[PDB]
Amino acid sequence: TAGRVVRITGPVVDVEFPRGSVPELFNALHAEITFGALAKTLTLEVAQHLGDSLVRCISMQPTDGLVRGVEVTDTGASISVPVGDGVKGHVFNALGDCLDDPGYGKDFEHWS
Amino acid sequence: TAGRVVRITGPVVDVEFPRGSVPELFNALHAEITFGALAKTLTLEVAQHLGDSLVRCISMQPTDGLVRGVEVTDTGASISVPVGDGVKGHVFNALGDCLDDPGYGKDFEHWS
Amino acid sequence: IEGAIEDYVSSFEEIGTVIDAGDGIAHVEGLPSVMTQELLEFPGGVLGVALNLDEHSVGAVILGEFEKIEEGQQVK
Amino acid sequence: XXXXXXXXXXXREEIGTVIDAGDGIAHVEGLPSV
Amino acid sequence: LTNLADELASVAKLLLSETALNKHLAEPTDDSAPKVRLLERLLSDKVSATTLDLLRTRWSTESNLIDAVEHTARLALLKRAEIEVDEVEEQLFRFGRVLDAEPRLSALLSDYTTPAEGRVALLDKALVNQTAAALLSQ
Repeated sequence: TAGRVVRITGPVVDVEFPRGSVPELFNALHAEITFGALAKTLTLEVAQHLGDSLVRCISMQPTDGLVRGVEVTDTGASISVPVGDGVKGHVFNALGDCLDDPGYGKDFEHWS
Repeated sequence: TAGRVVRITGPVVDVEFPRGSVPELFNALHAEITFGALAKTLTLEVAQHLGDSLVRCISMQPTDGLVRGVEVTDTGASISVPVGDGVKGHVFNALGDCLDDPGYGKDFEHWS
Repeated sequence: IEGAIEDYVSSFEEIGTVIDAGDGIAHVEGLPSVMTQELLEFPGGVLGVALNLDEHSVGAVILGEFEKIEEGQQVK
Repeated sequence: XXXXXXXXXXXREEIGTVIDAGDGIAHVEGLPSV
Repeated sequence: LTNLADELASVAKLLLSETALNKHLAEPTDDSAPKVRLLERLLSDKVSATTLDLLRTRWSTESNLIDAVEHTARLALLKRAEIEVDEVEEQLFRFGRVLDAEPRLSALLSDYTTPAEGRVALLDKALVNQTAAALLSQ
C-alpha cells in the first residue's frame, strides 16, 4: 500500500507508489532515518508528479542518513499546524511542535 | 590485445580497451597517423574513465589525420622527461624530445 | 562469439548519407574510414570539414552554399 | 496470494564497483543499502 | 508456427543479451550485404531456415529492432492458435484481469531488472489455455 524512496539529491527525494495509491500535490509523507545520532522520523512534502507513478518531494529535516528503498507513508493531508488561543506564549518550529515544551501542540485543533 | 580509437573531437580522443586492460589515469598511449606528409606518432594522455572499458584522452599533437578504429598501445607509465646534469645546455619540447639534437636525452634517467 | 562480432565489424569507394542538416552544419552517417578534418564533398558541388567524429555519425561544417544540402543526400 | 508469496520466498558486506572516474568524482554501481 | 516462435524468442534473447552486437547491428546500411554477412555468420548454428529468412529483412533504433522480433513471434504463435481465437483471447484478458487486480503481483512481474529465467519459472508456477499461457511465457 505505501511507497518507497527511489532517488535522493540533497533536499529533493523522489518516491514511487503502487498504481492507485499516488498522493496529491502538497501532501505530507513520512520516511524513517535509522543511523545512530541522526536517527529521526523525516517529514517530506510532495512538489510534483513525474509520471509512471513517481512523485518528487522536498525534505523538511536534512536527508543525511536516508537510504534508497526505505518505506514512505502518505498521511493523506497537507502539513498541519496547531491553531487556537493556547498557541499564545509558545515557540513553534515550521511543522508546529513546541521547542520550549515538546509535544505541547498534539491536542490542539490543527489546520492545513 | 590493445585498444581502439572510437571518437575524435578536436584534440580530445576516446579510446576503447578490452574489459580488463584499461589504463590508469595519466598514462601515455601511442597512436599512428599515416595519411602522407602529415604522418606522425601521437601521444595521448588518459584524462577520464567513461565506463564500459572506455577512456577519454587528451592529445599532445594535432589530431588532424587521425581516423576512427586505429590501434592504440598503452605504455603503462605517465609522460616522462629526461633528467640529469647533462640536460643543461639543451632545448626540449614537452614530451622531452630535444629540438637541438633529435636523438639526445634518450639514454638519460626518465622521471614521470 | 565476441571475436566473430569484432571480425565482422572490421570487414566493412565508401559513401555516407546526410542524416541531419541545418544553418551551415550537417551530420553524416557511415564513412567508417574518414580522417578527422578530411574534406568531404556533397552532391551540389559543396564541400565540408569533418570536425567531430562520433561513435555512429560524423559532424561536418559546410563550406559554401549550405542551401543545397538536405537529409538523404549521399556524401563521399 | 499463496503462489506469489512462495515465489517471493524463492527469490559479509556490500560491494559496489566504480563505473566512471575523473576530476575527483567517481560513480559507483551497486550498494543498494548506502 | 510454434517452432518459428521459439526461434524468434530465443534470437530475441541473444539480441537483448549481446548488447555490443545489438548496438552495432542497429545502424542502417546502403546495401544488405554486411547485414546478411553477420546473419550467415551467427544464425546458422542454432536457428531454422524460415526464422533466418524472416530475420534477413532499416529500423530507427535498437529497441525497435528488438521489439520487431517479438512482434513477429507473437503473430506466429497466435496464427498457430487460429490455424481457438475466442479461447486464447478470453484467457488473455482474464490473465490481464488477475495482473491488474493484484498490484504487488504486477510489480513483482516487472522482471527486466531481475533474472528472467527465475521470472518465467515464477509466472509459470502462478499461472487454462496452453497457447495463452505460451504468449504470457513468451
